Amino acid sequence: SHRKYEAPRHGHLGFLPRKRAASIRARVKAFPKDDRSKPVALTSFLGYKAGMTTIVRDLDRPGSKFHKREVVEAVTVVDTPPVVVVGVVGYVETPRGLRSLTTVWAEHLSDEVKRRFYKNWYKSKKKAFTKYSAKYAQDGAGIERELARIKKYASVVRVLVHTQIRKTPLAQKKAHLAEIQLNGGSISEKVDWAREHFEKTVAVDSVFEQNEMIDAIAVTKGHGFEGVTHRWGTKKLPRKTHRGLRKVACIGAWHPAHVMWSVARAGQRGYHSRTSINHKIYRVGKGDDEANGATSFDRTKKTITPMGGFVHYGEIKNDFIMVKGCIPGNRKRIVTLRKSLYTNTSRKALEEVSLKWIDTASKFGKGRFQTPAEKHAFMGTLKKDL
Amino acid sequence: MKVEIDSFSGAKIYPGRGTLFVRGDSKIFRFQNSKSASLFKQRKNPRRIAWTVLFRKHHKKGITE
Amino acid sequence: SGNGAQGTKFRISLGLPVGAIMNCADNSGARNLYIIAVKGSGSRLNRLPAASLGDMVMATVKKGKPELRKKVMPAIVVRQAKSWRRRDGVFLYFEDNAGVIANPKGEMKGSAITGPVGKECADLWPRVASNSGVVV
RNA sequence: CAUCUAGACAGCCGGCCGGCCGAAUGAACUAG
RNA sequence: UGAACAGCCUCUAGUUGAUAGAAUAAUGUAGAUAAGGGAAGUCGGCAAAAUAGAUCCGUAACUUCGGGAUAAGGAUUGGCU
RNA sequence: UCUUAAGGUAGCCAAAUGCCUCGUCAUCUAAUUAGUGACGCGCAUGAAUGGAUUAACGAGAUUCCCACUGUCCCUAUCUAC
RNA sequence: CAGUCAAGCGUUCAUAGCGACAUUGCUUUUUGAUUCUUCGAUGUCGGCUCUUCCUAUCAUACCGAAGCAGAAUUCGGUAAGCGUUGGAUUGUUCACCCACUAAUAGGGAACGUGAGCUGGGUUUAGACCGUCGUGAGACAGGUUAGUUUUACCCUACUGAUGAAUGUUACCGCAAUAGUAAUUGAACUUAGUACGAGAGGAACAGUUCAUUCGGAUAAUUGGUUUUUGCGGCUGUCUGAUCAGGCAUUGCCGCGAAGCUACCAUCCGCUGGAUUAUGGCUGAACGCCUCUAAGUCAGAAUCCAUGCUAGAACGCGGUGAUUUC
Repeated sequence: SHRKYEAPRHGHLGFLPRKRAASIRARVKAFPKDDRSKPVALTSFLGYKAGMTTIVRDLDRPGSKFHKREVVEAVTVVDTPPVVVVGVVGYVETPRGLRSLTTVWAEHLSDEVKRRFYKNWYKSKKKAFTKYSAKYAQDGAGIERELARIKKYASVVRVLVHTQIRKTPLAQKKAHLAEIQLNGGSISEKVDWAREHFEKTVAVDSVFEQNEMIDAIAVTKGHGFEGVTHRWGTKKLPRKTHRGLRKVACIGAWHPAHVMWSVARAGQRGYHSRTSINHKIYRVGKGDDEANGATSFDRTKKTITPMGGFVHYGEIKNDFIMVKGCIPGNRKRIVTLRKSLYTNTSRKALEEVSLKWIDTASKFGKGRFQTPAEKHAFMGTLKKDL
Repeated sequence: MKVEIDSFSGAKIYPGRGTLFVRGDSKIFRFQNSKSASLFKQRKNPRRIAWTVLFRKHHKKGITE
Repeated sequence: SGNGAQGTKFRISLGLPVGAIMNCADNSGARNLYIIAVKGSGSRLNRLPAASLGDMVMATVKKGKPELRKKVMPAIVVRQAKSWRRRDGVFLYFEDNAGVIANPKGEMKGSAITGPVGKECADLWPRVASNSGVVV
């Protein structure tokens, strides 16, 4: 018999299977279509989602009800210290897919990235890249030969980089290594740029710009085994249902005599990789720039870090990306920011954003103040204040 | 943008922080938090609530400044 | 939105589902309006159509003037008790639900509005703005 | 069944015929 | 305490028995709370919620005149002097 | 006029009894096969095979109203096992 | 449910839309016919929930035709990608109304779905009525009350590990399978086109919104065993302080976590095509979108992007145990 009343299906079937991510750092599956006109630059960056905060700005879209009026918007502040370039991996294109040809590493690797190559760094002999850093001796003849072979056969050039996670307040000292594709001149220009930038840092203000429309790629917040009612949003069964009501009633008809794949079933929720596109940047701050939490209208002496630090994370002391709206993943988690895959010419994305006020009130509850100076002025001198 | 003043508490309300209440007689109250909002709905006297700016003003708490 | 809505009403948190009763803010003699449907509402397997500030809903006068009673008739919600968020960032609500009786075009059947109304409703319906003593 | 270098049909031109143009064409019907 | 061999706490008396340890997933069983609306759910207000003690006021139709009646509907409630 | 032993009287009803039937009218609702009040050529109501009404009573059946609420819109969270 | 013919309707006129007398069909969504399977039981109506499929398409996309001036509407083609509701009454399928909407299209999956629910109906035993019976009793006639049992097995599905391919680690590829966005309104075009007038849009652009989906908790709201602070009752510790108990004693507030269209953000662009409209151009010296060839074009298909990564597909790289 036909379904008596039609209803849209629960959940999205294009995000299956809802299993855990392969690793805690989501892979950038696709990269912007390279053109060989603009100078060589990275097509992504690695950061750590510090948290969220509130901002005020003038909406600047003609024809709207709020044109030239205040709006309050939620933004996510991502801690993004400059990433160190450590290796160049060349890619040839084969009928079986793009295949890596060779990787050439830098002579000296930092301890925080050498930790990535061990699971038991505390007791390891730390021999990684010993017989490779010895290959840079005698003016690196093999290294230059390998780079020449990369130029000879390399259709796409990606650079291995890692985050200076020791700059973050995270407890983990094992850095994350990632491949970011170089978009720019020819293969020789790309590899020459990477060789110049061996064991050298790249800061965010050189890859991203203000009002740029980016994508955030990250593994979402894990939630363990979850019932169908919250995992797919199916209707809860009536209150008087035997054997429980947080289920799906009919999991399929008699024929086909199998449970269909498209049926909501209990399983893991969260901890999947997610690429969320079209988030606009609102401010690319500088870590060494104190009072970066103020604006031309605010003009206070407060940094982006709220009072009492970002909850569960700490303070912000490096270059950050303040991106409008939420991004997948929770705090402390690495997130890969990426340039937009298409030229988004919509008037919602072509706006010029000038932040009018950046909140710094404590995220640890309902705090009333932005700065300790403001709090002291409002509350007067306390007994502990002596 | 501008910072408001709590109607019950006197605490500053920064944009988006708190709630706004419109009584039947069109009187406008702004509450920095559910604490102040719930106290107001319970109709406790701000003059009598110890930590309120109204209580501080009445009892000259820190008024020597 | 409605057929005669004069502008765009940004989404206001729906806080008046079908079957709700809201005091007749206007002065047509009706006491309360009982919502039976909402203009512009969507469809789902069991979702109740719901109103908001400025929504034009088909309502019925359960209590009040006998000639007004016992017939369907359009109304416009002017006060909503469910707190909603303006684009300015503030969360606000009125102390009571309240609507005004009107024809489908938009003109109020009543002559004056008691109590305050919402800025969204006043902006959407010019007649409500004209007959509204205080707008907030 | 008919028209058919005793200029077929078509096409353009002149006022139903003729000029070009040279060889098959038109109608109904039957079955694979 | 209270109207009370009601409920709650204690004295004499008696037990401390019921496999246990670690974590806190889904679904459960039992207990709960929920903004706005208020039966629109469902066969059906099923389950739940609401009221509740005491004092004072007020109490309709109907009636076999006995009742209905705690009708309905309101107010007060501590401590201390 | 046929006919019976007598031919449903007083009463009551789409009633728990009415097939047609979701009868017809009114009221209740925005909308009612439900409820109630009427109409009665009642397939097939009706007089201690008891008829009609009835105050009180009812873990009986049913409708509406106020209050009330996670029954629901539309789900979320907490605790014990 | 669909064709074929055409007497007529359609002012005029068969075929814009219809279409009698007739005739050929299709479907198993009705009801029958049969009795082939099951009576050492296949749980039996409806509703709730959920998935998928069909197309004989209600709407949305692009078009063809009209008794298409506009607007509205009707017929039709490709099309099932995407949606197709809230309620009154009834157990009802059905039906009939109320109302919104772009629309409230028809169906299947053992008349989908009872070790998923419910038990309103039917469908035991109690009971009442009416008719039929002398009677026991009969009535798809009415009414009321009536236990809905078991999964830990195998498979299927959802998630989760996992042996070996010298070991171990890092960075990758991507065969394959899935896939997603949807619809409306307002302003402007413009009171313009069209029209005598009444009436009266579209293409582009802007702001939003509906339905769906993936996240996130800055804000607001919810939750409270933070039993965190404060308060309160009864009792108990001689009184005070401080506490115990009342299955978390109750109340007010309550961070953090989780969470809500009850909150916020986001949801991409290229090719090839169908229908259809065209070009060149014969067949057939004429002509024709067609036969050769070829252009634009649908919510279509395949890509871009997104998801998982074959645990028997693979690559690059590091270190690789002697006292």
